[PDB]
This record gives sequence, structure tokens and C-alpha cells, in this order.
Amino acid sequence: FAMQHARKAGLVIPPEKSDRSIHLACTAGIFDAYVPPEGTMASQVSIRRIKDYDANFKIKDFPEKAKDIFIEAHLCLNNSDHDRLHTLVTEHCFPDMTWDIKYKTVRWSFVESLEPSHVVQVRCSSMMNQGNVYGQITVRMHTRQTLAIYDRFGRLMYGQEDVPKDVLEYVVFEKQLTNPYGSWRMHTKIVPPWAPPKQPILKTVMIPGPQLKPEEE
Amino acid sequence: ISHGRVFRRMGLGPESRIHLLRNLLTGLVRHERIEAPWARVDEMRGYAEKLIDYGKLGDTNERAMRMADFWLTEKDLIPKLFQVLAPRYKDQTGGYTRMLQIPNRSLDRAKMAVIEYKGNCLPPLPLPRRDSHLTLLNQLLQGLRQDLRQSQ
Amino acid sequence: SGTWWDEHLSEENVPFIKQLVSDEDKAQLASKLCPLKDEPWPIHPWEPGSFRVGLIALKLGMMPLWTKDGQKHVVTLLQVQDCHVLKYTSKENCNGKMATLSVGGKTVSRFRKATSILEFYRELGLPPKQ
Amino acid sequence: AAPKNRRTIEVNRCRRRNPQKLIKVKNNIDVCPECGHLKQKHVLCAYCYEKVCKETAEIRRQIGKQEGGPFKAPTIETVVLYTGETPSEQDQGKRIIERDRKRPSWFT
Amino acid sequence: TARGTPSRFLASVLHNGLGRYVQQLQRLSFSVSRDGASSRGAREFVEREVIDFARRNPGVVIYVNSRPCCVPRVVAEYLNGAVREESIHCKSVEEISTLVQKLADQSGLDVIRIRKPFHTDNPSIQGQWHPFTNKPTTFRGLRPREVQ
Amino acid sequence: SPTELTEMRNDLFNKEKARQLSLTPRTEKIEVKHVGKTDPGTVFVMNKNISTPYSCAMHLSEWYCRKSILALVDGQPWDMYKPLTKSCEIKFLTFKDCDPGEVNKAYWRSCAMMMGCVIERAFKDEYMVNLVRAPEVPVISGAFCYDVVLDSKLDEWMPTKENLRSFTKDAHALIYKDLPFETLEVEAKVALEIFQHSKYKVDFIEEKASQNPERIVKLHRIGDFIDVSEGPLIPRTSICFQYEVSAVHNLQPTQPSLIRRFQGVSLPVHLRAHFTIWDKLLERSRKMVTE
Amino acid sequence: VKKGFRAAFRFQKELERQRLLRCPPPPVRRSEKPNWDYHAEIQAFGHRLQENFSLDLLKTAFVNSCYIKSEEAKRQQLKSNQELSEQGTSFSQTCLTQFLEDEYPDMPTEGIKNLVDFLTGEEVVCHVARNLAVEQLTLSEEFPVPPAVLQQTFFAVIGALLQSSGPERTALFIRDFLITQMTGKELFEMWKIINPMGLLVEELKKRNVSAPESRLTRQSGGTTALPLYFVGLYCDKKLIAEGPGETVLVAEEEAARVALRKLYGFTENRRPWNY
Amino acid sequence: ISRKWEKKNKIVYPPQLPGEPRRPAEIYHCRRQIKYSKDKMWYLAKLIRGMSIDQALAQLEFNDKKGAKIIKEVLLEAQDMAVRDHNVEFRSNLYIAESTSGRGQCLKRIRYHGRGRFGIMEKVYCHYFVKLVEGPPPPPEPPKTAVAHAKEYIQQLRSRTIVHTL
RNA sequence: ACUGAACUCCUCACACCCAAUUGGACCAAUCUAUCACCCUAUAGAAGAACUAAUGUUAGUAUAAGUAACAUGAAAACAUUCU
Ligand SMILES: [Mg+2]
Ligand SMILES: [Mg+2]
Ligand SMILES: [Mg+2]
Ligand SMILES: [Mg+2]
Ligand SMILES: [Mg+2]
Ligand SMILES: [Mg+2]
Ligand SMILES: [Mg+2]
Ligand SMILES: [Mg+2]
Ligand SMILES: [Mg+2]
Ligand SMILES: [Mg+2]
Ligand SMILES: [Mg+2]
Ligand SMILES: [Mg+2]
Ligand SMILES: [Mg+2]
Ligand SMILES: [Zn+2]
Repeated sequence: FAMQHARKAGLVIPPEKSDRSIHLACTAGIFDAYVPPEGTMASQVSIRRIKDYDANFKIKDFPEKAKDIFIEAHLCLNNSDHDRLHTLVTEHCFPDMTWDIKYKTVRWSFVESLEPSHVVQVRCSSMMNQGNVYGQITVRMHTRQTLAIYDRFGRLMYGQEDVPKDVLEYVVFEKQLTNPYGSWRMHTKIVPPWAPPKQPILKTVMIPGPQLKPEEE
Repeated sequence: ISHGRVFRRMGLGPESRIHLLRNLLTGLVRHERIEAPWARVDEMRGYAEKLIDYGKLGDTNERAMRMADFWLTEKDLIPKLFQVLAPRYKDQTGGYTRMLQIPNRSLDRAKMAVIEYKGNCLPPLPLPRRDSHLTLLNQLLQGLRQDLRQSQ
Repeated sequence: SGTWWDEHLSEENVPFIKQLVSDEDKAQLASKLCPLKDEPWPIHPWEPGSFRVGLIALKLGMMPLWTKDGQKHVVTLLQVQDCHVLKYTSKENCNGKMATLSVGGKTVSRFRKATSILEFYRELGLPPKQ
Repeated sequence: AAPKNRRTIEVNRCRRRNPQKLIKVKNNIDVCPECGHLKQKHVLCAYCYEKVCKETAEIRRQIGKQEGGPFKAPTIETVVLYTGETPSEQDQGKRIIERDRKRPSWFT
Repeated sequence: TARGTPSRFLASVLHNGLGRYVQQLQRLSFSVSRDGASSRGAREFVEREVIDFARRNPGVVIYVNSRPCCVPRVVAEYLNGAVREESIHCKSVEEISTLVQKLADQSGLDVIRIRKPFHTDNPSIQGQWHPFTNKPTTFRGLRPREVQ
Repeated sequence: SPTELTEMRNDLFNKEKARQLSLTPRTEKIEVKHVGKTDPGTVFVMNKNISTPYSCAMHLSEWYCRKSILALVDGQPWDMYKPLTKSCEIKFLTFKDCDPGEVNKAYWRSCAMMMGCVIERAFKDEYMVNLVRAPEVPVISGAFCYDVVLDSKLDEWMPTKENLRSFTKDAHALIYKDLPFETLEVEAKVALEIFQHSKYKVDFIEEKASQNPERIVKLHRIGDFIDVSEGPLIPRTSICFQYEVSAVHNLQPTQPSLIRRFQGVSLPVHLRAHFTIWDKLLERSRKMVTE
Repeated sequence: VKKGFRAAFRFQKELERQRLLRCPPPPVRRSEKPNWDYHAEIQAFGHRLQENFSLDLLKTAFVNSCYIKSEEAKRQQLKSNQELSEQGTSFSQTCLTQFLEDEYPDMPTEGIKNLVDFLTGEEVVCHVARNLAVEQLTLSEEFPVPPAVLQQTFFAVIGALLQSSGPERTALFIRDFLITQMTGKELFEMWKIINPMGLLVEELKKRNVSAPESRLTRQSGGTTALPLYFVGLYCDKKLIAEGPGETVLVAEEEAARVALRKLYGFTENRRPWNY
Repeated sequence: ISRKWEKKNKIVYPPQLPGEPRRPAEIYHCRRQIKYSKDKMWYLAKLIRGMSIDQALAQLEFNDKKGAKIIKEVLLEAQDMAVRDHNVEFRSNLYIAESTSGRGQCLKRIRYHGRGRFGIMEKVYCHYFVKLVEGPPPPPEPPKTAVAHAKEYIQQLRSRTIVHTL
């Protein structure tokens, strides 16, 4: 409706012509989704490209730093340290994590890790990304944490700070290779369908039905 | 002061109000329903009832003929009257119309009412239905009425 | 909230209520017609300076009258439907110069009154009076 | 004529806040059973009334496009017909008009 | 002004007069400047008189900040927590001495209108006046015009 | 003591409901579909044993919270404060309906229970009461009854007009107090444990358990007082606008046990009465109910 | 715009004052607020209250257990004042009793011990000690310091003064402060009683005298909304006390109170306390 | 200009303990630059203050004024806001704490009078503020009765004392 | 015989009640010079201080939500009618 209203109002405009380009730090979406089970050479070539662009790179040490980044990002959510949270999280992962939590605090502690975090696959981006490239890694994580969300007025919406609950996820990190200053940062989540639903909320809820414009149906 | 005056001053004169109600008549008699301000409709009701009672006589009466000729400016609803409405109310003697207040007009917040001849074709109105007989109090009423009928 | 009786019932029961209330009123009036069968208060003859209770009437209209002299006199009609007595007081209770009685006017709907007034009229036995 | 001293805030406030200048809450509202909206008891349901008015509007459109011009008012009764309906023996001679919709249960 | 200003009845803290008297000045805090023509009086006062004042009054405690201040202050905290600060800006030594001494002699409560210049917590002896003190009784306590 | 017995009954009913809603799981969820001409299509997420149709109407609008008396669960009445245990279809009922007979029966039951409670709390602490039950009667009966048996010393005595007025003002005070109907579903053995004393309530609970295949019974409490009721009941006493006792009658098998039956009449707020029709309804309810 | 910034400075001061009045921050300890020297404060407090004794005992009385607990807790992440408080409260009760039954031999053990318990009550001691400026001196974990904790610290100070200076000096101290605090609050204001008529009956039956009768001596406004009765309690045709009252019951119970005061010697017209 | 009313909702209280009073959720909402007058918008406001959301909506729906529809849509917006993004369980369990009107940035025009004289027309705009709170509405305080009159009078007579002496 | 003042006494301290006019001791805020630096000092200078001019400009009140203003009727909003 933007273009139609523009033409009908008379706000005709030329295309923005300028040598400058809008530079970003994280590609939108994902390149390859590891559809989990009910419970390769491509990744090898990906790791080869990773090493080529960045010789100083190890795999087996990656899960440790991944778990560390996860728990520290949650601690930064608790403390509201948005600057370092940005430095450690991508622009695609910041909104969905920090949009709804406004007008409310949060509590998240890391008890332990039942299973050690484990790399699943690795993908590398083609050169046709604004003349840049980005590398992605996927890691399964199985741990036990607590979650407690107080609203504006300090009353719990759900969750309990004392009782942890086993939890499994597939996290994805990504990094900018073209620049050297880019570091691995959380990008998205897969939320597979077969996984069960999380704990509901203590409060009851309704929905508004179809509003029958003054004509029965 | 006014004591016993049944009419009400309505427009810029007697001619104004009669022509006004005559236009309301010509509008009402064909649509067999009409919205309008409450006072206008209250006055319109009596004129409509008297007009149908005056037209019951039929078309042969030159009196009714010329009277309806005056009261109706479209000149096509007079046959409709004589050959539809009088047959419709041949059995009826009173209560030919129904008049009911409705929400106020948009801009002037005026008090408005809808009126329509009984036994129309188009859909009915959401009339105020009296309380149901199955209610507690109505059933108590039926109970002691039966008891009185049993007594006598 | 404020409501009225006519709304919370059915049209097949409304005429029942109407005729039943009318019959009750007529029965009360027929019963209180004769005060002699009921116990009356002591009667005394007229004395000098004494007074007599008044009453209430209903004005119907006017009409002419003619005298033996052929003279005309306009004259109003005053009609009396029920005109029952309602209450008596002692000149001590009243603390006035003279004792007082109460008289009613016209019988009207028992529905459009106050609860205390209806209680008074019931414990008295007669219908309401406006 | 003209004033002589400015009315103070206290007296202006008393005057313009006295109860008759205020609005009186009205305890004359209840819920409409079938539509599910509010209504004044002596007034009709605005929602149902607008529904009926729109229906009558389209019926008037239909009869007008049938008559095809002014001064075409017949001298007989008329009846509506909805989808899935047949003319009756009663309305055999009565005029009929067609409509493209389903019969509402509230309409006969 | 009395109606604009608050008021109080005359009273002392913890009944200071009955037992051992205690000067209810607790603490002093001086804010004076090394430089500043305004603080020269305070500097003279602290260099000569404050020694003897502290010697005479041990119960009081004195704090001196000696920081840059365009206007030198003196703050006095008393037993009740009553803080009162006053400017010694451009004041002579003798008036500073009188000021600190009146502070020492003051009590721990604001200066306001005193409703009464006295206070007796048990004013009545021989019994407080009631209407029946100065009138006799009746034989068998009979009200006027009473048979039995 | 009777007072101590009432407090013990209260404590045991509290323990029972506590066990119930502690046994029921936590953070449970159900989806109830609203039905009716008004606001159809809506579906409400509710708790399995803490939510109620009152909370439903509170989600919806205050009008239904104040105007509703019962609810139909899959075509079955319900207590507005009794929690719904499963996803189902739900409708609200009111006095202003086409078939309010069920709400009417519920009101009959509630008024009978109220009169029973007040008459059992009124009498001499040294006298005894062995109430039996609140019988069911049709709407045209003209009065809600309540059967009872009493001490033998006062068998000849009947309640006077001042006693009737005292009972009526007691009931008015109760309805001003505005206590809700604490409802619960308890076991047959539990009901027997609670009402073990009065053989009448014992054998009535036994009859109810024999009528019910699983023998599960329903209890209803008014603050301190409890009694069994066949059908659901009203949410808040305060809905009853006027309420009084008409007369008392005493039934021929009096020798083995006296059979007194009190009788009263009342009407709610949503449709109040006028003084006159109300007085004649009273002089009707003064009639002896043969049933 | 107007030049100059002296007025802007003055107005900033007024703005911050208004802001403090609107949303004032919570209070804090004078120990951590500036211009504080602990040892000098203790010494000057001693000189103020006119006593001279050991600073170590002073500090051990001022310190509490909660402060030590918090200190060692944060140190991970010395001597309490309990015995001194116990000694002080014990000697205080003993000496207060001594003085009180010396001044009023007629007062019974029950009433005198209730009175002493009141005078040692947390409210009066805490008020006196705040007026004495110990609250900030006391080391505590929670602020404002609890009244029971402050009472323990006060009685520990008392015990220290005893163990250092002497019992007679402790006696002068407690006498002055506590009885001066009591001067105003009268007997039935400090100590509560039920059925005072029954208490009086028991008392004078112990004293072996006739059981008195209550008789309205004077009356006014009996039918009036503000009844006033003067009731006298007469034994063997002799009056002990009269009492005014709204009603006859209030008048007779007040007369009982008056007679009890007269018998126990706590009349308002009694000999003042000798210092 | 001042717009603190919108920031009033930006506050976030700290977490509450289990054993403490459940805090009642407040909420603020306003409409800006309504073409209406203060002296009558305030009448509508004082009407709807001290009552519940549903009968407020009803009274405004059936009251025949222009500002009624404005306040109505404002209240509906406040309700749906509070339920969607303020953790309100029941949309109908709300009540008005205070609703007020305030002057706005107005405009001036010229009204022509006779004989060359002119007059200034100021078209008037009103900001409308409203505060909602969860829970049932508090009851209106009943009138103090004869017992209260007598009690306050007698405690006055007891509190009084002699003056200007010991 | 008493009551009865800013008179007089009484405890303390005192320059602290007249129009026009005249003589004197201080001082607010500002710029400059030199100090000082949570707002001050000593000197000079001056566009140097407003409860009032049917005072000027801008805003907002009272009068006042008052005086005053406006859209012919019905309806498919196509048309018709007065
Ligand atoms: Mg006109
Ligand atoms: Mg004098
Ligand atoms: Mg003099
Ligand atoms: Mg002098
Ligand atoms: Mg002069
Ligand atoms: Mg200066
Ligand atoms: Mg200068
Ligand atoms: Mg100038
Ligand atoms: Mg000025
Ligand atoms: Mg001027
Ligand atoms: Mg107007
Ligand atoms: Mg005027
Ligand atoms: Mg006008
Ligand atoms: Zn409807």
C-alpha cells in the first residue's frame, strides 16, 4: 500500500542514488537447517574454508566457548548489559531475545550440563554476499537451568527460580570471516516441531472470536 | 399557556406542518416503514390511522378520492392504498401501526422513532418482547391462577 | 436499580392481575359499605359551638339552575366516589386547638404508591387514596 | 450591563460543579439477549436495528431495479424469496422478489 | 508569624534539668577555606579560640574539613539528630565565639513559637477545679423540688 | 458441643478440599468453547481445577459475572464456583431465558438450604435439632419447604409470628453478609464421616450413593453451615432480593418421630416484586404443601 | 537570556532541595556519613554522660553479634555484649526495685515488678537512648537498629559502667535517667489492671477492714446525653475515695483507682523524688 | 510541552516476594489534541471516575455527547493494551482511578463583529488522561451516621482543655 | 472602691514612628581588575532594583460554555415530494 498511497498523494521520489552502502554484520536467515531426528564431507569443506580464512581456529574447543557465550548472554540479559550483549549477539538474535522482555526483568541461572555440548554441522557462505562471507556452526546443548519472569509489578508470570528442568536445544552461531574483528555470535534457533511444548503459564487466557460485522454468518 | 391543545407546533406554520406530514405520509405508505423524529411520528400516527379509516370506504366515494388526492402527492399510491391496505385491515379496527423509539440521530442527537403499518412484508423489527412465561415469577402466577380456578 | 411490576411478567398473566386487584378492591368496598354491622363509636346529638367533619368531592362541571322568581343561578356539581375516613387523633396527641380526622379522596392504582402507605392502607382495610 | 468584580475560582467551581450541572448516571441499561450488546430498555437494539435496516436497504434496491423507474408502484401485496424456497399457494398471486442469501432463523 | 509558623509547648529532652545536666550539643563540623577573604575570621577562630573551647567542653566533638569554600559554614548536630547549619561568611572572631557558645547552650529542637513560657507536668495540688468543689450537698442528696 | 461439632465439620471439609486441589496437578490447561447467540466462537484457556465459569465470565464481561447463575457443560448444569475439569462446551444461563427452569430449581434448593441453616442456628443451644433434608418441589408449588423433627418437650409448641419475623430478619442479615456457596465433590465415606451423627443425613447420603454408581456425592457449604443438595446452586446469596418464611405445619406419623416442615418464599434482584403481589404471594405460601 | 550564574546556582540549590523533599533517599548511618571519628566519638560520649571507664569495655558493649556475623561473612566472601547486657539489666532491676519499694513501701511485689518491667521496656529505653545518642554508636547489621538490640546495647553499657566505676555510680545514672523519664507517666498509665474494684477489695480485705459500698455522691445530666456521676466508696460510714465518671460504672471503677493510688502512696500530690 | 503520562507506564517495579500483598496492576493512557472543551470533558470524566469498566462503557455509549465516543474508544484501547502487554488476567476486572482533562496547544482565529470591531476565536483542544487499576472498584464511603457525629463530638469535648494557664 | 492606654514603674536591650524636603550607614544582581573557585572578597564602572503611568508586547482568566451561528422532508442515496 506504500507505493499506491504515494502515487495517489503525489509523493513521487527518485531512487536513492549514493556511493555509500548499508553495511551489516549478520546475514538474515540460515543456509542449511539440521532437521533433527525424532530423538560429512560438506562440513569438512566448510571447516577447510574456515581454517583458510582464519588459520587460528579449533573445533573441539568450540563447544566450551559456545556454552560460555550462552550462559554469559543470559547473565547479560539478567543484568541488562545490552552493549556487551550486542557485541556477543547478532542483530538477528537481539530482537527476538530482547523485544518482549521489555517492561519486565528476568532470572536465568546455569546449574550444570548433563551432556556436553556437541557440534552437529558447519556451513560456509558463498562469495555473493555483498562481497563478503559468513560461517555458521550448529551445536546441540543439553543442560539444566531455572527461569523466572517477573512482570512490571514484580509478580511471577511463570517458572520457579528453585526447581531446574532438563532442557535440550540446537543453537546456531555465526561469524563474519570478511573482517578480522568479527567473532562467533548466536544467530537463531531451530525449535523443531517434534520437540514437546514448554511449561504453560500459571494464568488463564481467552481469545476474541470472529467479530461478526453486522451480518450474520 | 396550553391546556388541552392536542396538536403541536411543528414547522414554519400550519401549512408547513401539514405539508411536512403529507410528505412523511407519501414516504411511509409505500415503504410501509419509516424513521423520523419522535414528535413528527407521533403526529403522523393519527393522520395515518384516520386516512386508512377514511379510505376503507373504497374508491367510489369522491370524498375519499379527493381526500387521498390531496394527502398523497405521488398520485400512484392511492390505488395501492384502496386495493391493498383496506383489504389488509378489513378485519382490523385499531392498532393499525406500530411506533417505537430508536437510537438518536448521528449529528443532531435528536430523539428518533420508527413507525410502520402492521402486517408488512419486509423483515420485522426487534420488538420488545414481554418476559417469558417459563420464568420463576410467571410460573408462580400460573400456579396460583390454576389454584384459584380450582377453588372456583 | 429502579423497576416497575409490569415488565417482569407475562401478558397472559397481566389481565389476571388487573381483574383480581379490581375484584379485591370492590370486595373491600362492599364489605365496608355498612358500618352499623361493624361496631360504631358512641353517637351524640348536635350541641352549640360543635363542628362536623367535612369530606372530599370531585368536580364534574357546571350547569344552570332556575328559581321560583325566574332568576338564573349557575351551579357546580361535586361528585363523591368513595370518600372514606382514614385516621383519628386526640386533641392531646395533636397538641392543637381542636381534634382532627383524616379523609381520603379517590381510589387509584395500588401500584403507584409507597410501601409504608400501602401498609397503612392494608392494616386499615381500605384501598389507597391519592 | 456589565460585571463589577471577577468571579473567584471558588464560586465558579461551586456553580459549575453543583449536581444539576453534572450528569446523572442512568440505571436503565441491560444486555440484549440475542445480539449480546447493550441497549436502553425502551429503545431497540442498535445492532439488530442496523442489521434489519441494511437488509431492508438491499430489498429496496432489488424492488427498485425490478420496477425500473418511478411511478411503477403496483396495487398488490408482495413477498420475499430466499435461496432454497418455492412460492406458496397463499402468495401465488402476490408479487414475488428474489434475494441471493440464506434464510435467517430470526426472519420468517 | 504565629499562624504561618508552627508552634510547640515548652519542653526539654529526657528531663535534662532533674538529673545530671548534659549540654545537648553533640557535634560541630567546620567548613573553612585556606584562602578566601570571607574565611579569615574562621581561620583566626580555629587557630586561637577553638582550642580553649574544646578544652572547656569535652562532651562536644569537633570536625574540621579545611576545604575550598566560597562561604564558610558551621554545622551543628545535636542529640536528637537535629542538624542546623549556619554561614560564618565574613564574620568577626567575637561574634563567631558568641555564635558557637549559643549553639552549645541551645537544646536539640527547632526554634519556633512557644505557646507557653512554662511547663508543669503535674500542675494541680488540692485538686483541680470541678463545678462541685465550692457548693455543699443536700440531706440524702435530694435534687431541688424532689419529694423522695 | 454443637458449635464445636460445626467447627470440626468445617475443618474437615477444608482438609478435604485441600487434599483435592493439592492432588490435582499444577499448571494444567484446558480449552473450553463458549456457545450461545452472544459472542460465539470464543475459546478460553483455563486451569483444570482452579478456574471456574465465574472466571470465564470475568474474562468475558462483568455483565455475565453479575447476571449469571448457572452454566451448561455439554448440556448439563454447573455451579458457577465449581471448577471445570476438562475441555468442553459452556453456556451461561439466566432468569431471563426461554427455559430457566433449571436455574429456578437451583434457586428453590438454595432458598431451602438457607432457611434450614438459619432455623438450625437460631434455636436454643440447650434444645436439639435433627433436620432431615430439603425436599424438592416444582416451581408452581408456591413455596420452598424444609422438613425437620424436634425436642419432644416442645412438640405441641409452634413458632409464632415474632419467631417468623426473627427468622426472616436473620435471613436478611445473612444475605447482607453475602456468603458464597463453597461447593465440593466428596466421597460417600467422607460424607458419612462428616455427617455421621444425624441418622437422617446418614441415610440420605446412603440413598445418594446408591443412586450414584460411583457413589460420589456433592457437598455445599455456607460459611459455617453445610448440607447436601441434589442439583447445583446459586453463586451469591445476595441475588435473593426478598425472602421470608410464610408459615409452619406439622406428617401424620408423629408418634415414631415428629414431622415438622417449615415453608418460605423469596424472589431475586433480577426480577423483584411489588408490595401487593408480594403480600398475596405470602398469604399463598402460608398454604400447607401436600406434595 | 539573562547573563550571570549566581542566581542560577542559588536556583539549582533550591531545585535539589525540592527534589530531596519530593523523593528523599532513605536514612543511613552517621558512622559512614562524613565527619566521623569513632574513638573520639566514644570518648566524647563518655565525657558528655559524665563517666570515665575503659574503652575496650565500651566497645565490647557497643558491639553486637549481627555486626560480627555480617563482617565475617563478607570477609569470607569481636566479643559480643550479651554477658554485659545481662549483668547490667540484672543490677538495674535490683536497684530500681530497691529504690521503688524504698519510696513506696505499700506497693506490692507484683505491681512494682510490672512497673520495673515497663521502665526496662524496649520503647522507653530506646527513646531515652536515642535522645542519649547511642543509636549510631551501636554496631548492627540492620538499620534502623532493632529496639531489642538497642536495649541490649544500653544494658551492656550499664554493665560496663558498673564493672568499671561502681554500683553507686551506676545507681545515680539509672536513677536520674529512668525515674526522670517516669515522672510524668503515672501508675495506672504505666501498669494496667482489670477489675480494679476486685483488686481493691482483695487489698483492703488483706488490710482487715470492712467491705465498702459505692454510692453516687453527686449527679448531673442522668437523663442527658452527657451523664456525670461522682461516686464515693464508703466503708463503715467513712469515705476513702471519690471518682467522677460518664456512667456509674466508670465512676465507681475510677473511685477504686483513686483509692488504690491513695493506699499505694502514688498520689499525684506525693513527695517529689529527692536528688 | 510535557508528556510524562506515557512514561508513567515505563516504570518496572522490582520482583515481589511470595509472602507479601499482591500488588494491583496500574496502567495509564491518554489521548492528545481532542477537539472538545475542558468544562464538559471534565463532566464526563467525573461521571466515569469511581466505577467499573463495563458500566463506564455503557454510560458513555448511551450518553448523548461527542466526547463520550472518544472516551469510549480510549477506554477500549486501554483495556486491550492492559490485557495484551501489561499482564492483566481479566479484561473486565478493571476500575478507573482518576480520569481528567487538560488544555492543549490551541489555535486562534478572528471573529468579525459589527462596526469594525473584531474578536478572537480560540479553538480549543483537550488532552484526556485516564488511569486504570485491576481489581474490583472500592465502595463509595457511606455517609457518617448519628453514631459518628456523637462520637466525634464527645471526643472533641474530651480533647478540649483549659487555655492560657498552667 | 474597682476597671481603664504605646503615660509611668518593673527584668533585658535600645539609632529602630510624620507629608514635601535635607542629611547619613548599608546593600541586591551585573561587567571589568586582582583574589577565591558548590558562588565569594576588596576596589572602579554603570542601560544599576517596579504591588500602580485609562503604561507597551505575549500568554492565560472573569464575563461564559453566556450572546450568537447553522442543515427543507423521505428513501436504493439512484430518485421523488413540499
Ligand atoms: Mg420550530
Ligand atoms: Mg493596663
Ligand atoms: Mg514610652
Ligand atoms: Mg528607648
Ligand atoms: Mg511627610
Ligand atoms: Mg553580599
Ligand atoms: Mg562589589
Ligand atoms: Mg532602568
Ligand atoms: Mg514586574
Ligand atoms: Mg501597568
Ligand atoms: Mg450549548
Ligand atoms: Mg446571562
Ligand atoms: Mg440563544
Ligand atoms: Zn440485539
